[PDB]
Amino acid sequence: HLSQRQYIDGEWVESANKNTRDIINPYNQEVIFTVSEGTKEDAERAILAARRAFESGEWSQETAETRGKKVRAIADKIKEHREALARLETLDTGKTLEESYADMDDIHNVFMYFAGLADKDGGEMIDSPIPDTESKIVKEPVGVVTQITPWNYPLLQASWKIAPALATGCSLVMKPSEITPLTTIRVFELMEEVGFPKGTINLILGAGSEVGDVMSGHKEVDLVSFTGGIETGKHIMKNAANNVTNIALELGGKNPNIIFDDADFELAVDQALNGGYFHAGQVCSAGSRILVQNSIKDKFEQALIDRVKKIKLGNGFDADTEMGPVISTEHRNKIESYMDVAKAEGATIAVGGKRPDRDDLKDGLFFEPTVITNCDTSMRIVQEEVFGPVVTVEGFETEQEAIQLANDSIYGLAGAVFSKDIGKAQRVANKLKLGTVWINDFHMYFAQAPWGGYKQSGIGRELGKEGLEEYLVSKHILTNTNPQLVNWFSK
Amino acid sequence: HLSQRQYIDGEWVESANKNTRDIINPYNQEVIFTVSEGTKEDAERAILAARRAFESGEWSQETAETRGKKVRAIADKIKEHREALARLETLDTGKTLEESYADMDDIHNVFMYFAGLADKDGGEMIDSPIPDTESKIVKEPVGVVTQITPWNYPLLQASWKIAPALATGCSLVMKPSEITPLTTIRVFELMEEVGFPKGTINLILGAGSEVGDVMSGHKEVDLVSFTGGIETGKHIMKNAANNVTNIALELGGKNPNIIFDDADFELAVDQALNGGYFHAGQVCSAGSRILVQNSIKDKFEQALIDRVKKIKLGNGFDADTEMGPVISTEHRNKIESYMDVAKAEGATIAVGGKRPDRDDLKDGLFFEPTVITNCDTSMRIVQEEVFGPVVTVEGFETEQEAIQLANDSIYGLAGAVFSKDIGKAQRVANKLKLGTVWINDFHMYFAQAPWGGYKQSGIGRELGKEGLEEYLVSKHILTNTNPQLVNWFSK
Amino acid sequence: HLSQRQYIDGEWVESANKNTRDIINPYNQEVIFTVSEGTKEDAERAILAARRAFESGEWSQETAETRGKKVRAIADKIKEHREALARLETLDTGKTLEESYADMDDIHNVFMYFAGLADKDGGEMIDSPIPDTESKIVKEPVGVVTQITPWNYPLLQASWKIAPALATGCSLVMKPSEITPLTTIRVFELMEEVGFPKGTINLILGAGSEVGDVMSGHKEVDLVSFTGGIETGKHIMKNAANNVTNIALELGGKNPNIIFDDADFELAVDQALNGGYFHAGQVCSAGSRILVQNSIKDKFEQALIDRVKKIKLGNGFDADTEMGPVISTEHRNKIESYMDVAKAEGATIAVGGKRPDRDDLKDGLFFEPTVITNCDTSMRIVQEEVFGPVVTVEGFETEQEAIQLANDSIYGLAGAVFSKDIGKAQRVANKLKLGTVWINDFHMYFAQAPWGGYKQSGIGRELGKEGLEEYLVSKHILTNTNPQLVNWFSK
Amino acid sequence: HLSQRQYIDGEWVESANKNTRDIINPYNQEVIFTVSEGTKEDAERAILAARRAFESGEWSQETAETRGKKVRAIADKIKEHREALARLETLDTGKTLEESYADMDDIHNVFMYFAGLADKDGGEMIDSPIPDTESKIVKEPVGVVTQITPWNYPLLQASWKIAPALATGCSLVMKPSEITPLTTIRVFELMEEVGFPKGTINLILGAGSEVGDVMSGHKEVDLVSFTGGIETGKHIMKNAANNVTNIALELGGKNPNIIFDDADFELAVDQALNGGYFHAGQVCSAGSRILVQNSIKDKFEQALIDRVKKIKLGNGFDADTEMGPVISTEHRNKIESYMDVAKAEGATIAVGGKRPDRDDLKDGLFFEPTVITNCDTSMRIVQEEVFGPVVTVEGFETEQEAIQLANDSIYGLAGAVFSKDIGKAQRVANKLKLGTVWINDFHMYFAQAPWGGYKQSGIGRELGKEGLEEYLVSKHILTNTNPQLVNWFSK
Ligand SMILES: NC(=O)c1ccc[n+]([C@@H]2O[C@H](COP(=O)([O-])OP(=O)(O)OC[C@H]3O[C@@H](n4cnc5c(N)ncnc54)[C@H](O)[C@@H]3O)[C@@H](O)[C@H]2O)c1
Ligand code: NA
Ligand code: NA
Ligand code: NA
Ligand code: NA
Ligand code: NA
Ligand code: NA
Ligand code: NA
Ligand code: NA
Repeated sequence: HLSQRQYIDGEWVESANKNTRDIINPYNQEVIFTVSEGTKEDAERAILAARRAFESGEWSQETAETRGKKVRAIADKIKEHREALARLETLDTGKTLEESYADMDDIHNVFMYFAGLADKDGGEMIDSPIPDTESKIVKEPVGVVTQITPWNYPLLQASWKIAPALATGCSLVMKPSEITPLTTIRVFELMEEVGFPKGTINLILGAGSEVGDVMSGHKEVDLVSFTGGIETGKHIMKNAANNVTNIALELGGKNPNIIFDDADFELAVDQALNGGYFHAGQVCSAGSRILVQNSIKDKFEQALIDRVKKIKLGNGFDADTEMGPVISTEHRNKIESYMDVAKAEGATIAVGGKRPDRDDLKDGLFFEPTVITNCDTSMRIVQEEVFGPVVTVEGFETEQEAIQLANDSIYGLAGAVFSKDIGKAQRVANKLKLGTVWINDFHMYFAQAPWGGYKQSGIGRELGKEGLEEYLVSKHILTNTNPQLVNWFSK
Repeated sequence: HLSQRQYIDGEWVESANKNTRDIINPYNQEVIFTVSEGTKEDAERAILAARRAFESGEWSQETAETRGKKVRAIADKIKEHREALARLETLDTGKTLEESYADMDDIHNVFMYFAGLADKDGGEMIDSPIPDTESKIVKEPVGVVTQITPWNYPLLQASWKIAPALATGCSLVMKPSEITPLTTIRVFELMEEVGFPKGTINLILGAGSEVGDVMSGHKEVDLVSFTGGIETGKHIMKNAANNVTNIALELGGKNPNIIFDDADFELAVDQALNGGYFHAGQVCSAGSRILVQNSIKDKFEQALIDRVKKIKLGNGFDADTEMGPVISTEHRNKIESYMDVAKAEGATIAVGGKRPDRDDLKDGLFFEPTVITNCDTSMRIVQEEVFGPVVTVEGFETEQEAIQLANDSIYGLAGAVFSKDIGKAQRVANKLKLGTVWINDFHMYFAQAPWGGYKQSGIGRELGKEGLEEYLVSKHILTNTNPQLVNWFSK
Repeated sequence: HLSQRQYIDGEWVESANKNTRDIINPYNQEVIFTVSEGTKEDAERAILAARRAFESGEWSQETAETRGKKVRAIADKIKEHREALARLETLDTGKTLEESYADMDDIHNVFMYFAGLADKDGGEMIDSPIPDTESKIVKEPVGVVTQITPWNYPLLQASWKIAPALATGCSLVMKPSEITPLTTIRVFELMEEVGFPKGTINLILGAGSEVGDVMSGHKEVDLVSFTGGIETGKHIMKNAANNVTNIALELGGKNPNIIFDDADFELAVDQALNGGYFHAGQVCSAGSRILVQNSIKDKFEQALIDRVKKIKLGNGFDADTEMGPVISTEHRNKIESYMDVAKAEGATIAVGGKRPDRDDLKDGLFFEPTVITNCDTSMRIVQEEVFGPVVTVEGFETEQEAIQLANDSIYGLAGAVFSKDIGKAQRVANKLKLGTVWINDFHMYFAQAPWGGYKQSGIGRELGKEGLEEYLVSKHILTNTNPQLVNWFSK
Repeated sequence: HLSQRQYIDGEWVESANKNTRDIINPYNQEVIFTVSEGTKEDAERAILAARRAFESGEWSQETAETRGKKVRAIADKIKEHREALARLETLDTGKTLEESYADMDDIHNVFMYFAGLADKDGGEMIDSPIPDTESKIVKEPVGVVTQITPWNYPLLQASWKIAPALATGCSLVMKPSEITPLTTIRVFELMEEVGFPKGTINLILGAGSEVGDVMSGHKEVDLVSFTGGIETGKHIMKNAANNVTNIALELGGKNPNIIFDDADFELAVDQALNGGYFHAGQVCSAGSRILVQNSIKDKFEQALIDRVKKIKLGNGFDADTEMGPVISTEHRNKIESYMDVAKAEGATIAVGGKRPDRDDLKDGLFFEPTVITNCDTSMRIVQEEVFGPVVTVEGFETEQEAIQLANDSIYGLAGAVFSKDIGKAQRVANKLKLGTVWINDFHMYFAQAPWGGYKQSGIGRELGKEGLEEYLVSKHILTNTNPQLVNWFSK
């Protein structure tokens, strides 16, 4: 019953060239669906439709209160279809059903948060420094927005972009990862049910290498919003520059998990596993870089390694499963290549580091949860985002050394500090160059607070009021209420 | 008594290669000063010093209240030295001394505004959706910032960047236009008198082609703030992408001056001259594109042309001067080439369009104030920013047509609507895709309100609270106040 | 099927003394229902329950997001029960069913607005002027709130108080007008369906003279929020002073309707009728004081008078009815007494000023729509709030005189300016000492914007962000992160 | 050289009846100065002048930027005259010169803060839920404000009221405590030097019993701002009610100083002395109610008592003095009466509790620093604000009991928690019903953050943005841009 087509200008349409793509379940590498594989001309048509819709004013000039009501209706549909959406996300991405349910709860809350925010702030009145003038700043929708999402949390990442775009009155063109389009197709069906003016929302399906440059480089786009890897992000930004187009980027990280000797030890072990291995480490927020105080380093490594051996791999639909497969053959190959890099530069693969042998896992894209030890900040395995079920462990002596090491990367997305000394944790948090810092927690983020990176982890923010602001533009309207001639130029 | 050197890491220093540049007065093309012409290694040293200073915390961890007091001290020095600063700006850039005084008054007010804003907003407390958590957003200085300014309003543009950078606790590296460094050198001397930690402020002098790429592309930069032309801006953005560096750009415009038939006619003529010819049209806010309602078009053209013939050209130091020279041989040549373009595509040079013949103007870079008529939106002369003492005049029939034509450019910086029907002016203002819209005024902007462009006129804002926000970064600190093990992974 | 009891500490309960009150329909003066008439001990028990619930934290420490979801659920129930609620409001208060439907649409929007606002703040991070300190302002629910509403728009006024109280996490005790409790009982039934912790919400039914002083004067109350008349409001404020309790008051007005000679004349006549006679003038926002420019005063009076003669009086349930009865015998008597005052001080009753004679209106509390002319600012009829279907008409010569007269009252709630000259309307609006000014409109207010009075019209605001803020209290938490002894006192 | 007169409507004037008052130095009870003792007619004249000035618009319509510049000029004058002002405050109030210097530094910062805030927020643009409307909220000065200050920190408390009143464009009438007018007279002289429109600022000198009711009860007042005791505050609020006038009250407190067994012990002793005895305990922020964990109660009492015996009493001008005299005979008598109350209800005067005998202290209004032990929450000595150099000590067993006891008073101004367990201190801080909570500090407050009380400690806030907001009023201006007749009433 799921659509196999793109959604352009109010219609479900095939690709202009009738091409298709088979979508795969990473658990067994079986084809689960076939969808349209769109062309660059389809993408251009969608952008032009979005522009036409924006200029018509049917959505952009709708009242903010009414826009909020429609975004709330989307939220309710997510909750109504929570089970089926979660199952589809697990089928498409491989992560556990429980993880998918949590995603759907978050997605409902994202739409609901932005629904509520829609009508809360139209700008400001400025006390003008010029007598006999009125000065106001009006906040308008930024315009036409292109939105590109990755394969790890397809619908969650889509919601972070769609909700504020709709709440503010923008028109959008979204393109999900070509290998994971299923939930994004479904959410477009649900949005269509709610009802938006023709051209306000558009869904393109296809390879980034075919349609991506149109989405980032088109002159009618006012904002490109992208979540993915650093290489694609940089390429998008350079293409966006051709029209001086606003960019919002979230590009992953090398997130430190800092564990002091006065941490609650079993909590720290639990959260080190959570940070490292949820969704097989395929998370922008993954705690791939463990920094542990020297005094407890050996204790910690032994404890972590013993637990990693017990992680239950399997089908995301099976209730006992703790960790599913990685997303694709290409991604598994990349993780495997990093194991070779790590060994060649002198690190130790303490546990894991290979494909599992078990019969029920042999047809899937599984990779064992892995701990890499005896490494240092100079190493590629420590500096680079592997985005797999892999953590490195480094020791540190002092609070100052923990901070130095944690900040010694090109990234700046998120991190954690574990210590029962809250004063110390707060000092460390203040010094980490990260968009989010958790004190005695991990992977906590939500619609109410902005998420994004310092340094190469991104530009701008998603979620919160700051997330909504990516979709607004300020206009200063200054009215002279007693205009007088300047009489500078001779008469 | 003015310094001839760069200011790097608390010391006035020559270029690493001892190279120098002769600075010219455009009124007579005479050499007025000789300054150091820095190298890319000087720029890198400055950026590294800025980073070191930032990490030291001496400025970034100073209280916001005290940072505000120092910014206020800069403001007071500008006012103290108003006369000498104005004279330097007029010598270096050619605009009238009266215009330069107005600039110094504005600059005082910019510093004073940001001094007052420094300690007014450290972030937010978030009502977390997770029980037993505290969520806060702390706003920190963005980090190390590079600041590149143009030749038209050197100190004014510098102040828009320096003031918020210092107020927020950033370290900065500034590079003024190579052809107009004098007031920027002077302001650095004044800042040095106020006293800032070593490395907090740095001044590089040199050609954009030699040191610009280091300033935009260095890994230790967190924000590149640029004001200038679109070609350089796009280039900067592409280079900034290499490290996913934030950019704030202001790139000029094709600003419409919309004159309805129910405008106060003599006011509209006065403001059309002001929009077209202040600083010989070398203004990001210049009203180069006049759109006049058809019913008064002939009346308007005759009136404007008659006034343009009376504009007094001369030395900026002479009180009777209404318009000085353009900035350089290269810029005058560009303006001259546009006259040829306009004629070839079928427009009429109604008045001006050449160098003036008068003896006292023959040694200077003068160009006559010009009105181009019988043109249309398809023409290069109408679409492209000439940045000279040149306006085009197009007619429109309806309010809808005025909006369409005004929005028919790649730019989106500022514009005006002249009409005694305020309701109509407000309708038009709401539909113009411009960062600033004046109703019955022109060239009005000030520290209290954000300034910047839609579309190819820029990214981000300068001035106002939004201007300060370019120099901040948000950090979400989430504390779990009752941490519990998740117990997801097997034990 | 409607409850007849109070709702105290999670239970529907009779009065402690078993007393009751008969509720009347003003259209026919028939008894329509009988409810409990509570005692001062019931009110005290409710306040103590509200305090106990607040201290338990079950609502006050619930997440803001979840509080918002519950307030949204109340909003949806209002819409679900729109027809029955509207009919009950018309039965109890006499206004037209069409007016009641509009109320129910507004009430839905009030709850929805506050539902969406619930989780959008939390407080601020302050950049502290003291080194080695953290400064934050946390916004908490104000505490226990008592809420007292009037008989004119019972559920609408209740919604303005309940929505923000619940959104912020307060516990509340509400007492509707003793003569119009029906829709307030119903909304409590609906809130019970949504589910709130025992003691969070409480409904007291009874005479202000019996239970009012407890509600305003109890030591466990943190805010008293009252909407009604000036005499009761002043009494409440004086009683609240005994515990230095916050007060939010809205006390009606003497609202000017300013009509210039360049107003759209038929619009001004239409809106003068709307301002004067909706709900038989029993509206805090009624335009009871018409100020009309002398040049059109005769034209205006004749046009208004001719229309007033055509106003259709009748049963609020009948679709042709334009104006229902007034609320009670006591109120009709008050209005009648004002007619005598007006004549005695020299004014003219130009039309109306008595009970209508028609057979179908004889059993109801009807009073004819009335226009009073030949009056001036010195008169009681002009200065005092009659709160009936009565308007006075005064002339003014100039814009300056209009402002002077409009501001010449003890009140300051709302007003309008009618003029096609928007600049003039804006000048006047800026000078009027009124919480709301309409330019070319009347009776426009909504959840998104604050409503309240200057001068004797009130203290504080309802609706908007400022309305929510009445229900919050600020706490500055300052942590010294490197505490040192002061060593002032000798050792 | 100091003025002896009132300042009314731009002129220094004596009392209407030529009455005067002798001002005393509490160190030696000698007459130090004689000032005018104004009449209620003088107060009325000042209020009418303030109203006339407000309506003139000369200050209320001045640009916010310029108002800020003038407030900054006042700040600079305070710093310029720091020495003389500090000496005058010490002469008039008795506190140490070092304390007075700190006050003057704080006062400079208060004026500077508000100077910087003046032009930062003129209101909001609202996204209206009604099509074809514009909705804006303009923030105006509240109007005419009366300001009444106490004798303990005369100029500091005056600055908290004057600075925001002037920044926002209000007109003000200030009346300092009749017994301590000196620095308030001086600051009026300084303000006059800056220059404000006639009637914008006014100073009344006299007994609260003679002129106070006019200041709180006059119909032309829009806000009464009072800092003092609860009895006077309640009386002011009841009088203000006569015109439904806004009130801002700060009425002192029973501030808890909570010391856990895991506090830094010597820090806690130091801060218990600071909280109890600065300005001889005559501070709204005094830590008069010490709550100490039972486990360390005996240790703490002995350590505190031993230190209290060493406190150096003397002349505020002498550098070795740690504590000066109390303010007046009447106040010393009140403190003495409380010693009798404490003993009669069963408490122990552990140290102090009498006038000192030493020869150099015999002519002054000295009272020994006192510690009261063996008391409980039921006692008047624990519940009531003594406002002298007196602390009570109660024990608590648990964190829960500490919170219960601390919240068991009618007040709610400020308090502290001392514990090295920052998580615990934060839990306690969140549960205390206090406007300010210090974690490991005491007496820390500043212009950047709001100060005020829950419960009987006050209404509203001073300092910070919220403090400025007491001096603003919101006006919703709603413009219908396409007005249509409603056609409800028959034609
Ligand atoms: N931040 C995150 O959540 C996240 C998610 C996925 C991957 N990554 C990182 O990126 C690495 C590479 O992953 P990847 O290559 O599979 O993902 P990617 O960075 O290319 O992101 C994929 C998305 O970008 C699109 N895309 C590709 N080329 C584009 C182009 N030229 N223009 C516009 N869009 C284009 C894809 O079609 C897809 O929608 C991963 O190993 C990981 O380190 C991060
Ligand atoms: Na898939
Ligand atoms: Na970045
Ligand atoms: Na030059
Ligand atoms: Na742009
Ligand atoms: Na009734
Ligand atoms: Na009032
Ligand atoms: Na004194
Ligand atoms: Na109170």
